[PDB]
Amino acid sequence: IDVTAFQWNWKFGYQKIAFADGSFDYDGADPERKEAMTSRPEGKDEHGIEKVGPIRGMTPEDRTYLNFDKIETLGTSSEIPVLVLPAGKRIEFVLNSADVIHGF
Amino acid sequence: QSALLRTGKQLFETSCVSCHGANLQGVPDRGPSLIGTGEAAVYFQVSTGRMPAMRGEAQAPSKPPHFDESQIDALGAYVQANGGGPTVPRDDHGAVAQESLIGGDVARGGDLFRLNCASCHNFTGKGGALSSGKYAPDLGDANPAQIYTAMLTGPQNMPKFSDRQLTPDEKRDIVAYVRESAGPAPEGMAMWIIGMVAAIGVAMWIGSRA
Ligand SMILES: CC(C)=CCC/C(C)=C/CC/C(C)=C/CC/C(C)=C/CC/C(C)=C\CC/C(C)=C/CC/C(C)=C/CC/C(C)=C/CC/C(C)=C/CC1=C(C)C(=O)c2ccccc2C1=O
Ligand code: HEC
Ligand code: HEC
Repeated sequence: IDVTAFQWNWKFGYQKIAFADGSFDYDGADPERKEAMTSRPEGKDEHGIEKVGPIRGMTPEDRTYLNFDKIETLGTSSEIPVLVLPAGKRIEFVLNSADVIHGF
Repeated sequence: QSALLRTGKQLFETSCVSCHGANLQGVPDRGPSLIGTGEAAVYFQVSTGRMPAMRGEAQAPSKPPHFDESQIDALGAYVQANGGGPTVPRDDHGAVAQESLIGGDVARGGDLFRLNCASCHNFTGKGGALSSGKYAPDLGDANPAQIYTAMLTGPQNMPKFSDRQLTPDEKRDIVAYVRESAGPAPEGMAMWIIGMVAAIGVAMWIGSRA
């Protein structure tokens, strides 16, 4: 379960399912992950700066760490999210946050 | 409508066949193909803030629109008849809907905003800065149709949200958040410090305490 925790609600992605007994040939969505590499050829200056980006060549607002999935159980302010899990199985949670540190 | 496609071709032939040649086919390294972009994407540029800039640039200014509302519709119907794609939300009369696109939820109209789109912008709706020479604009100017069309026809470096990704309902709610959200004093103090402390300290220097 891809547990994204954004500002004041949750989203569960179901990144992958593979039952040991044998079932659920399911996977997540590799697309939708768009970086924010500000690798413009030139900035405000005339030449030379060729700024790549603040940190590791990327701007702080990147959200490449956030992983997305096909089945998203987004929680609205008026609809509490309900992550449904199979009983008896090993459930991994891949935790991430969109905006701010918080807890799960 | 026959007239809307006809007018669209005449206005298209005189503005963007330089970057989208002939029937909405993109000019390589000047502009993209306009096949599949549809009326709402055309709504998101000439009707919305980001009218395309003739000088090539990472981002464009929401420069003043170069086409009027009937013209924006004629230009749009040309690219929806040529291409086939998203259409701008319209009211019962047939005008581009703005008030109808105001979502009932602002609480969830907001929660949607923070997970989806708040980050490139501001929680306030103020701009954010982005990729190469790319910024996320302040969404204060945008009317509600503008708001729905940035999401349905993802502009440039702005993630595209399909009606399936964000439902027509939520897009209205999103509009509701990103719209509901949208001498003597220094001179006298400068005297009383700089000038008057200077004068008084000078007097204390010249004069004598006693
Ligand atoms: C004031 C007084 C001695 C009255 C005597 C009692 C009496 C007869 C009262 C009857 C009249 C009544 C009804 C009075 C009540 C209110 C009143 C005073 C009304 C009249 C106002 C008037 C015409 C004259 C008052 C002028 C006066 C004595 C002001 C204080 C001056 C002094 C001792 C200043 C301290 C010296 C000094 C180093 C000053 C510079 C340091 C700083 C920053 C001081 C604070 C400061 C000041 C003092 C500013 O004036 C000022 C103005 C604009 C922006 C900022 C400031 C500011 O930060
Ligand atoms: C250089 C001059 C230039 C002119 C004039 C111009 N465009 Fe563009 N257009 C561009 C460039 C460059 C982009 C890429 C930026 C973007 O994707 O938003 C673009 C983007 C678009 C898009 C969004 C494509 C997408 O899906 O991302 C549409 C729709 C569009 N133009 C239509 C028009 C219409 C309609 C007119 C005029 C009546 C017009 N353009 C005038 C260059 C131009
Ligand atoms: C990086 C992620 C990103 C997401 C997600 C995103 N935007 Fe944007 N947005 C941008 C960037 C970058 C632009 C500049 C492209 C343009 O304006 O043509 C932009 C363009 C706009 C404009 C252009 C009109 C104006 O005001 O100048 C509006 C309005 C807008 N976005 C609002 C939204 C709303 C409302 C959502 C979702 C409910 C959203 N955006 C989703 C980054 C994003």
